[PDB]
Amino acid sequence: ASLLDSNFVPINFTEFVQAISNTYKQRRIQFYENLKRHKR
Amino acid sequence: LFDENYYAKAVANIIGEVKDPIMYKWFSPDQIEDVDLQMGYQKTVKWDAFLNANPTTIANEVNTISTIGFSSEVVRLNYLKLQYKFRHLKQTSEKFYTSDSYIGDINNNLLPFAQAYKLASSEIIKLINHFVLTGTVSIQKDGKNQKRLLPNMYGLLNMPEQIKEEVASGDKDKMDKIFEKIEAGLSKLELGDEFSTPMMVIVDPATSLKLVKPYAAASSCEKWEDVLIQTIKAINNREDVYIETSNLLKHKILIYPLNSELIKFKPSKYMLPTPNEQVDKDSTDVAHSYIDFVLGGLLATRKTILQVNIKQS
Amino acid sequence: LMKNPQQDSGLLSNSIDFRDQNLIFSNSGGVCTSSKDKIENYPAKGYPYKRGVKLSFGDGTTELEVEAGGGDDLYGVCSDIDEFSGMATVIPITNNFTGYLTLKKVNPGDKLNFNQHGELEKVKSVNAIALSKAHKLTEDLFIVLASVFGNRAI
Amino acid sequence: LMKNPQQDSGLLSNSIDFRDQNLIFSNSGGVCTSSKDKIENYPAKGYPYKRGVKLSFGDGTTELEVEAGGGDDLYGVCSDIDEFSGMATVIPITNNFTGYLTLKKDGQNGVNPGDKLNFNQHGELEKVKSVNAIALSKAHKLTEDLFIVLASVFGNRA
Amino acid sequence: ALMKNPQQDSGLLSNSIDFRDQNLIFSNSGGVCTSSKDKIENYPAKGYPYKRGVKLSFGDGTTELEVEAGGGDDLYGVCSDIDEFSGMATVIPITNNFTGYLTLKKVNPGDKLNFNQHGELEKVSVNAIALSKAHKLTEDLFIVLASVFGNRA
Repeated sequence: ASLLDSNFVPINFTEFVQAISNTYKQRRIQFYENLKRHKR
Repeated sequence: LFDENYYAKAVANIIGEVKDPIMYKWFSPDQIEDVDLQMGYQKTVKWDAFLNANPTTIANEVNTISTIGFSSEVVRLNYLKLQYKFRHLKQTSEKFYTSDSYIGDINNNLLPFAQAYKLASSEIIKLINHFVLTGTVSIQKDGKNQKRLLPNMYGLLNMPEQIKEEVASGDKDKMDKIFEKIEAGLSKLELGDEFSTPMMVIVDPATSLKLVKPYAAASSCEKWEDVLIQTIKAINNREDVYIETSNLLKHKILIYPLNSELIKFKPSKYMLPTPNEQVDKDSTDVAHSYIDFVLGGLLATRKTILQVNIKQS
Repeated sequence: LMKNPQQDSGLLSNSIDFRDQNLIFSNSGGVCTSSKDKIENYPAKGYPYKRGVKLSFGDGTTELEVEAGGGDDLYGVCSDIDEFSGMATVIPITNNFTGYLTLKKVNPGDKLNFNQHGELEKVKSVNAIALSKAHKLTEDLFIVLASVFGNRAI
Repeated sequence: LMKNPQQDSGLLSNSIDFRDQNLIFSNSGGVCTSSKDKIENYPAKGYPYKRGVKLSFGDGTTELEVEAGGGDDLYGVCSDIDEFSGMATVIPITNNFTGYLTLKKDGQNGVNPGDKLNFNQHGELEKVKSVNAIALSKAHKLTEDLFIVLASVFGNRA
Repeated sequence: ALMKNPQQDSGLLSNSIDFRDQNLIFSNSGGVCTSSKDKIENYPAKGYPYKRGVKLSFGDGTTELEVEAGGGDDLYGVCSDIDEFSGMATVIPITNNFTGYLTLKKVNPGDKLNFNQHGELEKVSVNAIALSKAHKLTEDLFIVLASVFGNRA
């Protein structure tokens, strides 16, 4: 239930907003996964 | 829904072009936990114990004994919902405004819905980043005419009951005095049990440029930044010390740990910009759209953040 | 005005230290309490918390209540209030008490007496001695550790 | 002093009759409302509920607010308050309004339908100069000091 | 010189990094706060009444009425936008309240402002209340945030 999923088809605007929220959460998770802070 | 509504499809197809907020660098992955609430408040309860007097010597017969007292504390986090409206061109009218290399009325400052939404979302994300960092909402560079906000809504820079140090105006360029103030604040810091955690320092570009100078007869292979890192490693059990630069801050240094137990960000699951279903339509080619975003949700323990302000004349 | 502050705190408390963590208004009871203490409960007329109380009589339709007072009408010292029932816990003046009480807006070993508002003040007819200095909780709220042991002789 | 009574009630309400069941202080908005009305929201200083509002300017650090007032400074009429956010709903004086508003506790018995009304310094309606307000009913007493009245405000007068 | 969009091109690309104090420009058309129930009317423009109070001007009778910059007892509305190709000025009537940046005569929040003969606001009939201090965009161009609430003595 995310906008990143191509197969996702929103039935209504509430589902679309929930997909937006899930996409934001997945984006922040991916950003934290890919983040590498510079030590020293 | 996508077939019936063009705007939702455009938002879905252009949402990926919006950059991630810069607030994420200031917090650890575990420190952020989303909550399901648009407007309202959340509450938590903590219990503390204290000693009322010196202990009582149990000699012979005695009935009056010293007592140990207890106290409850209720902590509330408030959330607020805000909205913005922006004008754009109706989808059916874009063919009459397409040009050789652009779409939109340049003379009247009109844009397609997708580009207008992207720009508005970027501006709103900048505003949210500023709010998260500074604890205030304003559009003036001076910082006046601020929007009146609800209580229990604070940021990292305006958090109460924290360690605050002030570097004098006459010592604005004296890195030795600045470091003395930083050391005093670090000593006044109270981490306690949660000490073996990474630490985070956020500085302005001028402070960073002062830091990157060699430590002072000047030393070799030792910079002020390295000295500061060693000093913070002394108090965080030799844990990682991260240093970041933010243009939002001005002559300010912010030092705080990255442990979820001490500081936690519980933002709403709708904090980031979200389009509204209401779209104003008229007989003309100009339409209006709305974007919603939620602010609030930063919780911190007291006496765990050091804020150094270098007074500038 | 309230034993527990009405406004919810914005931040969590730091509990790594153990010194000077008892100078709060919600510290009900006494610092030194005996198991053989006589404790009563009365209907409260106002906010007599941590103040000297006196018997107040109405028109006879309802029972008597206790209100902040002193002088020649002192009946005891209030140490706790149950807000839901409006009940004031009272330790009679015949029983000695040691704890933090509201001070009028002082060095240890000074003689103290209750005023018309049920607040301690520097000196007559009440045996009260301050055991510490004034602790300022608010711009108008001051507390002091004192021991009250019966009444004196005029 | 609040949109909803602070003290709770010990009794259930009787939903049998349908007449004279609207003379309550919780009745927000107007009796007659148009779908094309302009509605604003502002930060509220004090409790300007059911009272004429004027713009209040602070030192400059914070934005402007609305406070109970009238006379030459009358900006509009407050019809609702959200207490959690401290938000006052305002209908501008340029927009027609018809509803229940607070009346001054002086000469309220003399207030009769068809009487001209004007806002005072406290945002209370009083019997009459610069604001066109006409009372459409008589004073209804909700509390020993609280009186409401049905009135229509249709802009400023010459 | 005074048009909404400058004719002179910009030498350099703008730096789109900051988000503060980026709206006090002369190209900012409309109002800072706008409702969907606002009444706006396009009228033929006589001169350049953009961001100025407008008054109705009647010709000999061959052509229709138009709007020209002015104030006083003849004030009819406030011009919030202009289309140069059609010479059409969008006017919000005095019967409708407006909040936005308007031209000020060459002033602190809370001051009372009235329109002059040239359609410029000036300190004191009161027509608006200043919400900010005068902001200078040119040696003679001064704007100010104002809230128009009709006419009242």
